[PDB]
Amino acid sequence: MEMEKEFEQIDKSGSWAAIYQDIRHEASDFPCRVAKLPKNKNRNRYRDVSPFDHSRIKLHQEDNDYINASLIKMEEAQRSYILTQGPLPNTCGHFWEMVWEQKSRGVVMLNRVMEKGSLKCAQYWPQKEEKEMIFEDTNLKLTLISEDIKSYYTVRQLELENLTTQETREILHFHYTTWPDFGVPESPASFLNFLFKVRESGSLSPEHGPVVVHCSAGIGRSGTFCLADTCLLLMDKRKDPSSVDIKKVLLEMRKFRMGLIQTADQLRFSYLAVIEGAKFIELSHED
Ligand SMILES: CCc1cc(C)n(-c2ccc(N)cc2)n1
Repeated sequence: MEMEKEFEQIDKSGSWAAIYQDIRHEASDFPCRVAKLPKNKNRNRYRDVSPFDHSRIKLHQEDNDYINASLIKMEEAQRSYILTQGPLPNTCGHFWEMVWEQKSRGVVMLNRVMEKGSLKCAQYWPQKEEKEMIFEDTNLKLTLISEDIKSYYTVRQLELENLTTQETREILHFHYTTWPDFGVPESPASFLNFLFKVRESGSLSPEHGPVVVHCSAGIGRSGTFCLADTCLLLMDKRKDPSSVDIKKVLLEMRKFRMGLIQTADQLRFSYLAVIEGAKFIELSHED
Protein backbone atom coordinates (compact mmCIF):
# COMPACT_ATOMS: atom_id res chain seq x y z
CA MET A 1 0.00 0.00 0.00
CA GLU A 2 1.90 2.97 -1.39
CA MET A 3 1.14 6.11 0.59
CA GLU A 4 0.27 7.33 -2.87
CA LYS A 5 -2.66 4.91 -3.14
CA GLU A 6 -4.01 5.58 0.33
CA PHE A 7 -3.87 9.33 -0.48
CA GLU A 8 -5.96 8.77 -3.59
CA GLN A 9 -8.57 6.78 -1.63
CA ILE A 10 -8.83 9.40 1.15
CA ASP A 11 -9.13 12.21 -1.44
CA LYS A 12 -11.73 10.27 -3.46
CA SER A 13 -13.78 9.59 -0.32
CA GLY A 14 -13.52 13.16 1.07
CA SER A 15 -12.53 11.54 4.41
CA TRP A 16 -9.61 13.79 5.56
CA ALA A 17 -11.77 15.26 8.35
CA ALA A 18 -12.87 11.78 9.55
CA ILE A 19 -9.23 10.48 9.63
CA TYR A 20 -8.12 13.66 11.45
CA GLN A 21 -10.88 13.35 14.06
CA ASP A 22 -9.86 9.62 14.56
CA ILE A 23 -6.33 10.83 15.32
CA ARG A 24 -7.67 13.38 17.79
CA HIS A 25 -9.66 10.66 19.70
CA GLU A 26 -6.66 8.26 19.93
CA ALA A 27 -4.13 10.96 20.89
CA SER A 28 -2.35 10.84 24.32
CA ASP A 29 -3.45 13.03 27.20
CA PHE A 30 -0.75 13.70 29.84
CA PRO A 31 -0.83 16.30 32.53
CA CYS A 32 0.44 19.83 32.14
CA ARG A 33 0.40 21.02 35.83
CA VAL A 34 3.50 23.23 35.58
CA ALA A 35 2.15 25.05 32.56
CA LYS A 36 -1.06 25.77 34.43
CA LEU A 37 0.57 27.36 37.54
CA PRO A 38 -0.76 30.95 38.01
CA LYS A 39 2.74 32.40 37.73
CA ASN A 40 3.16 30.98 34.20
CA LYS A 41 0.00 32.48 32.86
CA ASN A 42 1.87 35.21 31.00
CA ARG A 43 4.37 32.67 29.54
CA ASN A 44 1.66 30.90 27.37
CA ARG A 45 0.29 32.38 24.22
CA TYR A 46 -2.83 30.22 24.43
CA ARG A 47 -4.58 28.73 27.39
CA ASP A 48 -5.35 25.48 25.51
CA VAL A 49 -1.75 24.86 24.22
CA SER A 50 0.48 23.51 26.88
CA PRO A 51 3.60 21.32 27.02
CA PHE A 52 3.22 18.05 28.92
CA ASP A 53 5.20 17.95 32.14
CA HIS A 54 7.15 14.81 31.12
CA SER A 55 8.54 16.24 27.87
CA ARG A 56 8.70 20.05 28.70
CA ILE A 57 12.02 21.91 28.28
CA LYS A 58 13.29 23.24 31.60
CA LEU A 59 15.17 26.52 31.62
CA HIS A 60 18.43 26.02 33.69
CA GLN A 61 17.73 29.16 35.72
CA GLU A 62 16.56 29.31 39.31
CA ASP A 63 13.48 31.60 39.72
CA ASN A 64 11.14 30.05 37.10
CA ASP A 65 12.21 27.23 34.80
CA TYR A 66 9.06 27.37 32.59
CA ILE A 67 8.87 27.82 28.81
CA ASN A 68 6.11 26.66 26.46
CA ALA A 69 8.39 24.15 24.65
CA SER A 70 8.48 20.29 24.28
CA LEU A 71 11.27 17.84 23.42
CA ILE A 72 9.99 15.41 20.73
CA LYS A 73 12.37 12.41 20.87
CA MET A 74 11.83 10.07 17.86
CA GLU A 75 13.73 6.97 18.93
CA GLU A 76 13.73 4.81 15.80
CA ALA A 77 14.29 7.79 13.46
CA GLN A 78 17.19 8.82 15.85
CA ARG A 79 16.28 12.55 15.69
CA SER A 80 14.99 15.00 18.29
CA TYR A 81 13.18 18.35 17.89
CA ILE A 82 12.10 21.08 20.28
CA LEU A 83 8.69 22.46 19.37
CA THR A 84 7.80 25.79 20.95
CA GLN A 85 5.23 28.58 20.57
CA GLY A 86 6.26 31.86 18.91
CA PRO A 87 8.04 33.93 21.54
CA LEU A 88 5.94 36.45 23.46
CA PRO A 89 7.27 39.99 24.19
CA ASN A 90 8.20 38.84 27.71
CA THR A 91 9.57 35.37 26.72
CA CYS A 92 12.20 36.32 24.11
CA GLY A 93 15.04 36.08 26.58
CA HIS A 94 13.72 32.70 27.71
CA PHE A 95 13.58 31.50 24.05
CA TRP A 96 17.28 32.33 23.61
CA GLU A 97 18.22 30.90 26.92
CA MET A 98 16.62 27.66 25.78
CA VAL A 99 18.59 27.80 22.51
CA TRP A 100 21.76 28.38 24.46
CA GLU A 101 21.20 25.68 27.08
CA GLN A 102 20.05 23.01 24.69
CA LYS A 103 22.99 23.67 22.29
CA SER A 104 20.79 24.04 19.33
CA ARG A 105 22.32 25.09 16.08
CA GLY A 106 19.26 25.98 14.17
CA VAL A 107 15.91 27.56 14.68
CA VAL A 108 13.12 26.96 12.24
CA MET A 109 10.32 29.49 11.99
CA LEU A 110 7.18 28.81 9.97
CA ASN A 111 5.03 31.94 10.45
CA ARG A 112 5.35 35.69 9.94
CA VAL A 113 5.39 38.03 12.99
CA MET A 114 2.18 39.60 11.64
CA GLU A 115 -0.62 37.55 9.90
CA LYS A 116 -4.30 38.49 9.38
CA GLY A 117 -3.46 41.79 11.14
CA SER A 118 -2.57 40.04 14.44
CA LEU A 119 0.76 39.59 16.15
CA LYS A 120 1.54 35.87 15.89
CA CYS A 121 5.05 36.20 17.24
CA ALA A 122 7.36 38.79 18.80
CA GLN A 123 10.23 40.15 16.73
CA TYR A 124 12.65 38.08 18.69
CA TRP A 125 15.62 38.48 16.33
CA PRO A 126 17.31 41.72 15.03
CA GLN A 127 16.19 42.92 11.61
CA LYS A 128 19.39 45.02 11.14
CA GLU A 129 23.02 44.14 11.59
CA GLU A 130 23.75 47.40 13.41
CA LYS A 131 20.92 47.11 16.01
CA GLU A 132 21.75 44.11 18.17
CA MET A 133 19.29 42.88 20.86
CA ILE A 134 20.18 42.54 24.47
CA PHE A 135 18.05 40.23 26.61
CA GLU A 136 18.72 41.76 30.08
CA ASP A 137 16.84 39.09 32.07
CA THR A 138 18.77 36.10 30.63
CA ASN A 139 22.07 37.99 29.98
CA LEU A 140 22.24 37.31 26.28
CA LYS A 141 23.24 39.31 23.30
CA LEU A 142 21.93 38.61 19.83
CA THR A 143 23.35 40.02 16.52
CA LEU A 144 22.23 39.70 12.88
CA ILE A 145 25.42 38.62 11.03
CA SER A 146 23.92 38.06 7.57
CA GLU A 147 20.78 37.20 5.75
CA ASP A 148 19.94 35.44 2.45
CA ILE A 149 16.43 36.29 1.31
CA LYS A 150 14.98 33.91 -1.28
CA SER A 151 11.44 33.84 -2.70
CA TYR A 152 9.89 31.22 -0.31
CA TYR A 153 12.23 31.42 2.69
CA THR A 154 15.10 33.37 4.37
CA VAL A 155 18.24 31.93 6.13
CA ARG A 156 19.97 34.21 8.67
CA GLN A 157 23.18 33.77 10.40
CA LEU A 158 22.89 35.03 13.96
CA GLU A 159 25.53 35.33 16.68
CA LEU A 160 24.33 34.59 20.18
CA GLU A 161 26.65 35.66 23.00
CA ASN A 162 26.49 34.70 26.69
CA LEU A 163 27.37 38.01 28.36
CA THR A 164 28.29 36.10 31.58
CA THR A 165 31.12 34.13 29.90
CA GLN A 166 31.57 36.01 26.59
CA GLU A 167 31.21 32.63 24.73
CA THR A 168 29.56 33.20 21.33
CA ARG A 169 27.83 30.78 19.03
CA GLU A 170 26.56 30.92 15.51
CA ILE A 171 22.85 30.12 15.17
CA LEU A 172 21.17 29.51 11.85
CA HIS A 173 17.65 30.92 11.56
CA PHE A 174 15.57 29.18 8.80
CA HIS A 175 12.41 31.19 8.18
CA TYR A 176 9.73 29.89 5.86
CA THR A 177 8.12 33.19 4.87
CA THR A 178 5.29 32.19 2.54
CA TRP A 179 2.84 29.88 4.40
CA PRO A 180 -0.57 31.29 3.29
CA ASP A 181 -2.61 33.33 5.72
CA PHE A 182 -5.42 30.76 5.27
CA GLY A 183 -5.17 27.02 4.63
CA VAL A 184 -1.96 25.30 3.53
CA PRO A 185 0.45 25.69 0.58
CA GLU A 186 -1.17 24.28 -2.52
CA SER A 187 2.08 22.49 -3.32
CA PRO A 188 4.61 21.19 -0.84
CA ALA A 189 7.52 21.90 -3.29
CA SER A 190 8.81 25.02 -1.50
CA PHE A 191 8.25 23.53 1.99
CA LEU A 192 10.34 20.44 0.93
CA ASN A 193 13.17 22.55 -0.56
CA PHE A 194 13.15 24.48 2.77
CA LEU A 195 13.35 21.22 4.70
CA PHE A 196 16.29 19.91 2.61
CA LYS A 197 18.09 23.26 3.19
CA VAL A 198 17.73 22.89 6.97
CA ARG A 199 19.06 19.24 6.64
CA GLU A 200 21.94 20.38 4.35
CA SER A 201 23.07 23.03 6.93
CA GLY A 202 23.92 20.28 9.49
CA SER A 203 21.52 21.74 12.12
CA LEU A 204 19.65 18.39 12.38
CA SER A 205 22.80 16.46 12.91
CA PRO A 206 23.53 14.50 16.13
CA GLU A 207 26.56 16.68 16.91
CA HIS A 208 24.09 19.44 17.78
CA GLY A 209 21.31 19.96 20.22
CA PRO A 210 17.81 19.50 18.93
CA VAL A 211 16.64 21.96 16.35
CA VAL A 212 14.14 24.51 17.58
CA VAL A 213 10.91 24.73 15.63
CA HIS A 214 8.00 27.06 16.06
CA CYS A 215 5.04 28.70 14.43
CA SER A 216 2.62 30.78 16.50
CA ALA A 217 1.27 28.03 18.91
CA GLY A 218 4.06 25.51 18.13
CA ILE A 219 1.71 22.65 17.15
CA GLY A 220 0.21 23.09 13.60
CA ARG A 221 2.71 24.13 10.98
CA SER A 222 5.50 23.06 13.37
CA GLY A 223 3.96 19.64 13.48
CA THR A 224 4.02 19.34 9.68
CA PHE A 225 7.77 20.05 9.54
CA CYS A 226 8.77 17.49 12.16
CA LEU A 227 6.19 14.85 10.94
CA ALA A 228 7.41 15.20 7.35
CA ASP A 229 11.12 15.04 8.35
CA THR A 230 10.65 12.05 10.66
CA CYS A 231 8.57 10.13 8.10
CA LEU A 232 11.28 10.75 5.49
CA LEU A 233 14.03 9.55 7.90
CA LEU A 234 11.98 6.44 8.72
CA MET A 235 11.51 5.53 5.00
CA ASP A 236 15.25 5.75 4.32
CA LYS A 237 16.08 3.82 7.49
CA ARG A 238 13.76 0.91 6.94
CA LYS A 239 14.35 -1.50 4.17
CA ASP A 240 10.77 -0.77 3.15
CA PRO A 241 9.44 2.81 2.55
CA SER A 242 5.81 1.60 2.03
CA SER A 243 5.83 0.33 5.69
CA VAL A 244 5.86 3.92 7.16
CA ASP A 245 2.42 4.89 8.43
CA ILE A 246 2.23 8.68 8.84
CA LYS A 247 -0.86 8.27 11.14
CA LYS A 248 1.10 6.14 13.61
CA VAL A 249 4.16 8.46 13.38
CA LEU A 250 1.91 11.43 14.17
CA LEU A 251 0.43 9.60 17.20
CA GLU A 252 3.91 8.82 18.38
CA MET A 253 4.88 12.58 18.25
CA ARG A 254 1.64 13.48 20.01
CA LYS A 255 3.00 11.57 23.03
CA PHE A 256 5.47 14.46 23.42
CA ARG A 257 3.33 17.50 22.61
CA MET A 258 -0.42 17.94 22.30
CA GLY A 259 -2.27 18.89 19.20
CA LEU A 260 0.39 18.38 16.54
CA ILE A 261 -1.30 18.96 13.17
CA GLN A 262 -4.31 21.11 13.87
CA THR A 263 -6.58 20.75 10.83
CA ALA A 264 -7.59 18.08 8.38
CA ASP A 265 -5.92 20.34 5.66
CA GLN A 266 -2.64 20.24 7.54
CA LEU A 267 -2.90 16.44 7.73
CA ARG A 268 -3.51 16.24 3.96
CA PHE A 269 -0.57 18.62 3.31
CA SER A 270 1.73 16.49 5.47
CA TYR A 271 0.74 13.35 3.46
CA LEU A 272 1.53 15.30 0.29
CA ALA A 273 4.84 16.48 1.58
CA VAL A 274 6.00 12.99 2.61
CA ILE A 275 4.80 11.47 -0.71
CA GLU A 276 6.61 14.18 -2.80
CA GLY A 277 9.60 14.13 -0.56
CA ALA A 278 10.08 10.32 -0.85
CA LYS A 279 9.72 10.57 -4.71
CA PHE A 280 12.36 13.33 -4.90
CA ILE A 281 14.90 11.19 -2.95
CA GLU A 282 -2.11 28.12 -15.75
CA LEU A 283 -2.72 31.67 -17.13
CA SER A 284 -5.15 33.43 -14.72
CA HIS A 285 -5.90 36.79 -13.03
CA GLU A 286 -8.31 35.77 -10.26
CA ASP A 287 -7.18 38.70 -8.05
C1 LIG B 1 16.66 9.18 20.85
C2 LIG B 1 16.37 10.43 20.05
C3 LIG B 1 17.63 10.97 19.48
C4 LIG B 1 18.81 10.25 19.14
C5 LIG B 1 19.68 11.21 18.65
C6 LIG B 1 21.05 11.03 18.15
N1 LIG B 1 19.00 12.41 18.72
C7 LIG B 1 19.31 13.68 18.13
C8 LIG B 1 19.23 14.86 18.85
C9 LIG B 1 19.49 16.10 18.28
C10 LIG B 1 19.84 16.22 16.94
N2 LIG B 1 20.10 17.48 16.31
C11 LIG B 1 19.92 15.03 16.24
C12 LIG B 1 19.66 13.79 16.81
N3 LIG B 1 17.76 12.27 19.22
